[PDB]
Amino acid sequence: NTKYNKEFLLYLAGFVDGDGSIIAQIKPNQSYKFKHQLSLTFQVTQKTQRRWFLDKLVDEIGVGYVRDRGSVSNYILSEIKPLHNFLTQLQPFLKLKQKQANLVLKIIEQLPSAKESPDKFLEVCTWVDQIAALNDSKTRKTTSETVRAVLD
Amino acid sequence: NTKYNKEFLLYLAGFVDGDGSIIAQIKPNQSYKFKHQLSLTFQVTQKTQRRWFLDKLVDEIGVGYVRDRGSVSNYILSEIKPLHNFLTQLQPFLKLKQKQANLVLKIIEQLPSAKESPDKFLEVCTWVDQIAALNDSKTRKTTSETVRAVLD
DNA sequence: TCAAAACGTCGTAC
DNA sequence: GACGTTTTGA
DNA sequence: TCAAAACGTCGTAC
DNA sequence: GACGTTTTGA
Ligand SMILES: [Mn+2]
Ligand SMILES: [Mn+2]
Ligand SMILES: [Mn+2]
Repeated sequence: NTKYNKEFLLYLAGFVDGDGSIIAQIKPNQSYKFKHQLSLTFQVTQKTQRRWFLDKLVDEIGVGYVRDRGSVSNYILSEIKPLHNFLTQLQPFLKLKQKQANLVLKIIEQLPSAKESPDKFLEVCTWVDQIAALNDSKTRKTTSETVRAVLD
Repeated sequence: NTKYNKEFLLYLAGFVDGDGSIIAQIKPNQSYKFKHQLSLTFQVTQKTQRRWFLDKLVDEIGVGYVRDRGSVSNYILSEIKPLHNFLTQLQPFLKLKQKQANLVLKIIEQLPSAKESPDKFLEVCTWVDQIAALNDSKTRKTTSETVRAVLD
């Protein structure tokens, strides 16, 4: 687990509160025991003409990748272990998205428990709802209620 | 002059690179000698439900103000002297808007001597052209070229 | 005549 | 910015 | 059955 | 985000 520079984490936290995103999703998927995937994503979005900035995130964080689609690019970090290491060191300096980062950390630690029992899986989905409530959520479709209707 | 904490500047520089703006305008106004106002503005925009974040900025920067218009709020720093002091300390930590920051610092330093000759005024106006170029400019009307047309 | 505020608009880059 | 659906590669 | 990637959509908050 | 137009008041 790499330890990040403090001056870098301070800058990055500011940028993240601005144009970053801490996302938790419940993704419908038949090939899972509970018919859903718990997905977490750290994301920093930026215009493609400035993807050089996002490339430097890949170099400094040491993990993750950049995806271009249209006129816009995104730094993506999804791997649960590095994501937990990174958000642990970024969380103290976040102001607008601190709670989300903490809920994500909380979710990742309780991930193996989430597969064991349907009750635990539902409660973790409840935390995903809390992250969604704190973000500027507009197009959310799958909630813990959706999961509760499936776990029967 | 007010000295700013380094860690405060590092975070803020990040958030500025994300949701902030360094704006330089040539405002057409007949009351001025050269029929144009040189206007500099440091801006930080945010959804009005997160207004407190910007209200916090005023207390920390110690100058400037917050204005609401609908679902969007802005922190504005227009006062030339506190702006120069602020930007001087913030500039080292900027990555996306560092060039435009430093250009603003040069305009401010040349403002008084730019009121003396119409040629130096035009030279300064070109510095604001460089700023609008570095920005994601989409609705710009008054450039140095239009200033040149009026000075004849 | 000027610094600064006030008020307003629009198209993406989030 | 913050989601959505679908596929890959174990 | 999973983690992760790939691919795709949409409404503002910049 | 990044501009625009108009007004205030020494
Ligand atoms: Mn933002
Ligand atoms: Mn931005
Ligand atoms: Mn933004």
